[PDB]
Amino acid sequence: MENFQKVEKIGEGTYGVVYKARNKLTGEVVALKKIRTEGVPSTAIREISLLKELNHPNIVKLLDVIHTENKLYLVFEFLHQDLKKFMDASALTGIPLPLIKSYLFQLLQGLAFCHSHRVLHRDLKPQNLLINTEGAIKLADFGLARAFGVPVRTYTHEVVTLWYRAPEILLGCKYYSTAVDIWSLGCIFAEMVTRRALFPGDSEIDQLFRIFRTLGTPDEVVWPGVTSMPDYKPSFPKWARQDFSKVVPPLDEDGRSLLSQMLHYDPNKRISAKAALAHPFFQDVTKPVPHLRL
Ligand SMILES: Nc1nc(Nc2ccccc2)sc1C(=O)c1cccnc1
Repeated sequence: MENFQKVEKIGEGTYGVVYKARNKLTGEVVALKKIRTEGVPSTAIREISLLKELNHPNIVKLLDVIHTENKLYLVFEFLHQDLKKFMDASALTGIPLPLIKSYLFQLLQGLAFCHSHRVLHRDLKPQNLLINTEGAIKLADFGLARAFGVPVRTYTHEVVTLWYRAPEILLGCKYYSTAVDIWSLGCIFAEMVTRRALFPGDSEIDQLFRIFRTLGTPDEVVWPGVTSMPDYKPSFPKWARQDFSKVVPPLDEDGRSLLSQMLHYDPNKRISAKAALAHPFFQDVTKPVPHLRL
């Protein structure tokens, strides 16, 4: 736009493109997300405009929403790096546990806030978590919900990452609960610790079976109602559960205990963000500053 002197492209989310841009008059640097559509509906702005009144230190601030010309531009405060890039940069040495703990704690604070205000993220992944030089981490790109996963991709031809998707979604549940966000965050937590994605599936069934191979194929005992799920098949292979000592070494018992509660199959048994903040794992939490190379 003529209002922004687009600096550079910084991403390709799942609904459009994200640019780093400067407000020619204010001189502010922001992240400008363009969204794709027979004139772009208006039943979205209502829930979008809501996200705008959702301010928390661990949530990327949505500054402006502009529909004009039937295109929809989202203007967010700009952060210099995402967690995916930081994880990659920290691959050889690993993110120090104290920083891993700080980030997890802040993200749970952010989710606790969203959830208490009936807002679900729905698509948490490293690329959607932003960090700054001050040690903060913030939730971004709330998948804007749109329709709980609809359409399905950006707008042209991109391969959506399934690695952080909760089992109930993969089994066809039509109504997501706040529990889906805790699952994704648990997966991210594991990844920061081991430096390898926990469940790197390449298709919906491979994603589901990677989960089953590690946590055991769910049954009515651990997940009441699972065999009645839309996409559940009695023909699913029956895998035995593995121990967390083997899944996220060398994370300590407090860490493993918290992770196990974030990864419970039954959405109803999965720990809430609020309850997770009280877990003994955070007894000694602090706020370290990351070594950010910008
Ligand atoms: N505010 C913000 N800053 C960002 N900064 C940034 C800096 C360096 C590399 C990549 C992103 S991204 C970003 C976003 O609101 C966002 C993120 C992911 C999908 N859609 C929108």
